[PDB]
Amino acid sequence: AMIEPGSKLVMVGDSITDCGRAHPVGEAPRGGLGNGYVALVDAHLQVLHPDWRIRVVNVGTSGNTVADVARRWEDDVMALQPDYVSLMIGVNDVWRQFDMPLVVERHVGIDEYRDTLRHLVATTKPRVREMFLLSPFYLEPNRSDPMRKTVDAYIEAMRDVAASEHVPFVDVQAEFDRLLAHLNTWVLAPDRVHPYLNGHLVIARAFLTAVGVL
Amino acid sequence: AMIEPGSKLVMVGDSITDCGRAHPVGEAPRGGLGNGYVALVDAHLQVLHPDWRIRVVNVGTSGNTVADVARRWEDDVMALQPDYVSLMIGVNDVWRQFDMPLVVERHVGIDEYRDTLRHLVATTKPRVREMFLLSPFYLEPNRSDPMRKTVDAYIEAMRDVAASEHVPFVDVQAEFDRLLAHLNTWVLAPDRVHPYLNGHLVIARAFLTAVGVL
Ligand SMILES: [Cl-]
Ligand SMILES: [Cl-]
Repeated sequence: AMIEPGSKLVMVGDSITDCGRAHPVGEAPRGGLGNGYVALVDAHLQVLHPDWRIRVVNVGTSGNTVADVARRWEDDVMALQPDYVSLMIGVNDVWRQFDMPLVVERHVGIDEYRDTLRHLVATTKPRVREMFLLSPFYLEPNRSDPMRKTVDAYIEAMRDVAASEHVPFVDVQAEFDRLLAHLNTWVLAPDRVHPYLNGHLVIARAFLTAVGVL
Repeated sequence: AMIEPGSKLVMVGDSITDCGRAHPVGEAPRGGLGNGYVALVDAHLQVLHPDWRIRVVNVGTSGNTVADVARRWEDDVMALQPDYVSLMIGVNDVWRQFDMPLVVERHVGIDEYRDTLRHLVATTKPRVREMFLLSPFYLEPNRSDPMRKTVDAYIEAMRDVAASEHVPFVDVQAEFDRLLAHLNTWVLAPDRVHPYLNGHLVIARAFLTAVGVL
C-alpha cells in the first residue's frame, strides 16, 4: 500500500484527526498538524523516511459526521490536489444517537453512513493514487455494550465499502481491542472516545503499518 | 540494558525533558509527562509493552544547567525512589556562554560540568538498577561552529563519565547528525535547540532502542 515519494497525503476526519490543527489547512511545519496521530504519522515519515518527501496535511474537524465530511469534501480535501487521502469517521455519527438521543437531526444512521462513504470513495479513488479508510473506534472492550455494538456495525459498513470499492481498510478498532486486553480504557482516554498520546500512537502505528513503514 | 517490570523510571533534564510537565512531579496519567520525548517514551512502553508496568516520571525543568540539576537532585529525583534514572543535560551549560557571554555566573564550564556529572552518577548508581546518560544536542551540522564544537566537547565529557562509571550512554546527538544529512535544521527546530515533535520522536526512539524496546 506504498506511498510514492513527493506525494501529498491529506488526512481527514473528526476531532481525533483534527487535534487542534491549523486553519484553513493543517500543514507539517511547526505544529500545524496538531498533537495527535496525524502529527505522529508525519513525524515518523520525516524521521524514518525523510528522503520520501511526503507532505502530510490535516483537514480534520471536531464534531464532524460523515455528512459533514461529504459536504466539505471537494472544497476542503480535493481542492488540495492530494495524491493520497485517509478518512477516519463514524464515531460522532453513532455517538450523537447516545448523547443526544432526542436530537434526531444530529444522528447519521447506518444506511446514510454506508452510502455516504461509498460516494466519497467512488468520487475520490479515480483522482488519487490510493485512499485509506480508517475504522472509527470506541474504547469499550464489552462488545455487547449498546454503543460499542453500534460502532462495530458502522465499522463493518466501512469494511464492506472498502472491499467493494477495492481500497485499503485499516482496522484501528482491532488494534485497540488487542491493547484493551492489557490496559483498561481509563489509561487510554477520559471518555472512551478521545485518546491520550498513547492511543494516538496506536492509530499512527496502525496507519504506518498499512503503508509499509512499520 | 533492560528495564525490569514494575519499575519507576524518573527522567530528568532541562526544558527538552520538561516539555510542560506537571508540578511538583510529572506522571503518565493524562498529559502529566508533557508533550515531548518523555511522554513518547511512556506512550511506546504502554502501547508495546503494557505488561511491563513501567511507571514513567518527568522532573525536567526549563533553563536548568547541570548545577541546577545537582542542587535539586536529592529532593526532586532520589526522594521519588526511582528504579531507573535518565539524565539529559548540558545544552544550557553551553548555550549561556553564547547567549549571555558577559553574565558569567550563568555559565557552567566543562570542568564543572564533568565533575558534577561524575558526582551525580556516583551518588545515583548505587541506589538504582541503572542510570542512563542522554547526550545534550545542538541542531547545527557544521561541527566547526563554535557553539556546536563546545556542545560536542561536553557530549564527550558525558560519554567519558558514563564509560568510567559503567553506565549506559545514549548518543542522541549522533542520531540527529544522521538525520541532519537528510533534513535541514529548520525542519527540526526554530532555534537549533528546542525540537518539534519530529525531534522529540528521534530522542524517544534513541532511548527506547538503548533499553531494547526498539
Ligand atoms: Cl497482543
Ligand atoms: Cl542514516
